[PDB]
Amino acid sequence: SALNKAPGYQDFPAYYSDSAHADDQVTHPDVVVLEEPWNGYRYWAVYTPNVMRISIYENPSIVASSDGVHWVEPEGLSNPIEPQPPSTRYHNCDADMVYNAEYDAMMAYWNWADDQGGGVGAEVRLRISYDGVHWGVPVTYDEMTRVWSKPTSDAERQVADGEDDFITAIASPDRYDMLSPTIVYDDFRDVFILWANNTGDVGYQNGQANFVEMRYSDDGITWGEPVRVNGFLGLDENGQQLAPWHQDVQYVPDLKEFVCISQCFAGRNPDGSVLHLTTSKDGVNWEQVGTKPLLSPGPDGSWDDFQIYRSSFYYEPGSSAGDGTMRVWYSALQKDTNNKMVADSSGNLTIQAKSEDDRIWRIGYAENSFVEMMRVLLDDPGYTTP
Ligand SMILES: [Ca+2]
Ligand SMILES: [Ca+2]
Ligand SMILES: [Mn+2]
Repeated sequence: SALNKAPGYQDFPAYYSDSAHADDQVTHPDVVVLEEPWNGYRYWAVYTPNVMRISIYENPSIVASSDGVHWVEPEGLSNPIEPQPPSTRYHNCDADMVYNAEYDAMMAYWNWADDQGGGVGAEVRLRISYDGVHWGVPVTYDEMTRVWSKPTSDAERQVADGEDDFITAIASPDRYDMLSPTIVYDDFRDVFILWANNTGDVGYQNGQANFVEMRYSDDGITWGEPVRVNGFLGLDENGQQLAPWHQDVQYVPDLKEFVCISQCFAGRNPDGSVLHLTTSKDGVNWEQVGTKPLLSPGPDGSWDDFQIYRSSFYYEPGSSAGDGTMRVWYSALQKDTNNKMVADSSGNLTIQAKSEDDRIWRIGYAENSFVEMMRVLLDDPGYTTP
């Protein structure tokens, strides 16, 4: 296997309570792994609850962990960090979080859409936190200039975290042309980069017309015009072109390159989607690693048997150069679940999926040596990093 899946899945809490849906359904994690604890924890994750049929619960939420497995809500935090929208006309989606070393703060992004045709379109929005508990607009951010001034005291390391206290990073008049924003600070060029998938005003059925665009920003707040990436995905094992759906990017210092796990597909839409790996020296020009999928749906009846969904990763360096560990928090869905018994996070059959649970949404984990993973992807039993 390119990655070894851990049995069961990880317990993320979801705030919603809805009789027609099983509890604690979640998707689209984004994990930050730090060298030293930030507000008590080395691992921080943003994620969204989600269920079939209604998207109103799909609101950025935060947890933290000492091990990347057992997640908790930090004391004093109340999820979600961005409120439930006032009606089903709107929904949130696609959270991604970065640690800003210069400000010692986390920056959590997400996508907000007006789903109504001929509506106002969508935005990528942003909440920042100093303390891990309060997520919003820094008190030293000036909304008139869009400058985040560095705090000069501990008392200036605060935010406003009310319902309206977010920054609009990007706006578009189309609904679905900035899906799954993923952000990295490029410490060579000294610029923030955001990649997103442009599905126009169409979305899930746009299919092979989809393409990834990148944008640049000096601060992570105000962004330039998009340009298309090149070579993002290649051919699968049948020689069929893959299209992007959702993605996560990291710069990996040990490999001297950007690395992306892409949730992608070869047919008309992301049903049955898989993960593929793709790399780049510059963030612009990519090359898929091999033809084989990094991760695929499990066997019929497993919690990940319909599709692999957006996934987040950390390359954990080893004691020698080029010999790290790929740690992957993957979301996925199980098909055909209405009224069916499904697994709990320990892999035991204790959860009754409900009437309107057409599918079940969960977050799990997979891992491998980077070298072993590359050997599988490349069909090269002797691959080692250069
Ligand atoms: Ca990320
Ligand atoms: Ca630098
Ligand atoms: Mn999404």
